Amino acid sequence: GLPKKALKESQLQFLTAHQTYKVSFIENGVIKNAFYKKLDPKNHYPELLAKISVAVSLFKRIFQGRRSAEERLVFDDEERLVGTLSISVDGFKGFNFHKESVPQESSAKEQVIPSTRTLIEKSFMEILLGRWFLDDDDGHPHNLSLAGDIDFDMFFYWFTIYMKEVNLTVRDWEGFPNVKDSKPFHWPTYKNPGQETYPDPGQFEQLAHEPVAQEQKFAAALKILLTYQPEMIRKRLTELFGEMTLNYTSLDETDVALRNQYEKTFPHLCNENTNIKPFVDFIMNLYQMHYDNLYRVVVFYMGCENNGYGVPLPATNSALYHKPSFYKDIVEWARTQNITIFSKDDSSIKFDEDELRRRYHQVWRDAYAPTFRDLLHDSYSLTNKLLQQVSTFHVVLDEVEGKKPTDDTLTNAWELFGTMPELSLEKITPLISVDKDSKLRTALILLVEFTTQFHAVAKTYYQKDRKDLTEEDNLEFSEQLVQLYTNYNLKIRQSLAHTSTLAGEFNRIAVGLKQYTERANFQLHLTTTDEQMKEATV
Ligand SMILES: Nc1ncnc2c1ncn2[C@@H]1O[C@H](COP(=O)(O)OP(=O)(O)O)[C@@H](O)[C@H]1O
Ligand SMILES: [Mg+2]
Repeated sequence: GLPKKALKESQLQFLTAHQTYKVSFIENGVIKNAFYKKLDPKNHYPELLAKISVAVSLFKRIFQGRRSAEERLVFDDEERLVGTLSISVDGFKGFNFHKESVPQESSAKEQVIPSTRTLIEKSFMEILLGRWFLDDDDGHPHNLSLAGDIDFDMFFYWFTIYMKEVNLTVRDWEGFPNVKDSKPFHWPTYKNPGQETYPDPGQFEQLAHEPVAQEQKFAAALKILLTYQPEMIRKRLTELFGEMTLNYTSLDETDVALRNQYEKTFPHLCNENTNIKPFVDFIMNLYQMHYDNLYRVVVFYMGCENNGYGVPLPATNSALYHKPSFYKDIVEWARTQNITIFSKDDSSIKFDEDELRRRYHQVWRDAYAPTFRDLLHDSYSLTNKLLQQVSTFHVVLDEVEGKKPTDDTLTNAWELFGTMPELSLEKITPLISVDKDSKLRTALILLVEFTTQFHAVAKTYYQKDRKDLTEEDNLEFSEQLVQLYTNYNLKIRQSLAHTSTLAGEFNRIAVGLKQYTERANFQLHLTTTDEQMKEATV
């Protein structure tokens, strides 16, 4: 029939008597006020645009909670879509236009036109990041509030712009909220809409300068990454859509030329074959694009000395290690939301703490992939210089580089690691000359065994996927690197003692190996406190 969490226009008590009406209705034995929008296929907001706006409302509520209005699908009495709903956000006072009045109580206009310091007290960075995460184009004052956001009819700008009139880059993650590569039309930092109108836009521009605002931005990005439990989000979306198919053919009701625009511009997403498949599978496959994109930017971020606006940003491997409270807060916020807005929901669509832990374990592991690729690449490069000085034919081995951190085809972290296909003890022993042992001949054989074992241990631990990622796997990884360091660190740097730049090059590889063999210990990281980690570095 019609979805479980869908309503019917006949079930709505209008409080008045786009086409926005004020509405109330009954839910779980209590009334819930809301705002009603009616489908207008001939004035934008078609069926599949309205159908995407309700999925966005759910996606956002998973990591924002009550700060993102939940939307519903409303049908007529004959099971035909007619509009969408948007349950009122408790404590929504919206933002002012420069043409509207300026309240005379300073405590009431700090809610309508907020001061940059009051935005940090009310955690508005979490909201602005969510809009940027899903490429929102309508970040104009009335769609934003000091306690949440409500309007989603202009989300997924890269795929939805055609019914009105993804590339999240590291450069935007650095100087956020001053987005510039990702170009919205309305944004709080903008002074003039279309810059790449708020009465005081500079109040939002300063959030990129304040360091406390950047910590809230990181805590927001980590919430988006860790709350993502797809196994439930698929179940919860079917509560709002059921077996509804994608059905992009409904664009014919608006104009057949638009359907032709979509099947020609996006052939891999909305075609004859996908048009009959569930709308859930379509937008989930569409959401994972944004997730993998935000995952590449944040989890692999390696730091910055100065944003374009004043604050230095740490590498996420250091931010997670130095501040273990980030994860401890997401776990507390999850249990809170489990007994808050999910109290009446079933156990099978609640935050699973165990799954949330493995997710953080992944983000922990993958957040270190760069500094372990770097050590393996530095360890590779030094094995070549030794193979040049010891081999008869001055053999230099080629290194297949791994995919860059911003390549849009990158999903898991193990693809960041380069490989040396011919680096094997069985393949290098015959290449050595019995005429060039300055102790460099014994160093090559050692540094080959070292780099092989190193890469082998990284592989076994980085190929474990999230569903098979045991906290013991991180112990195995750490217990071997510490065994690797203790077995080769002395013998190798004793065999390079007589060299100059060649020895110092292995000093940095060993020093880094020791440091990040301990910083990466996950079981030990979960027992730390922000203050314990602030005094352990001095
Ligand atoms: N859940 C909600 N809570 C509070 N106000 C809302 C909600 N949904 C809509 N509104 C009101 O409706 C207006 C936005 O309606 P909508 O049609 O969704 O966006 P737009 O009008 O920009 O297309 C805002 O001015 C807002 O005050
Ligand atoms: Mg709108």
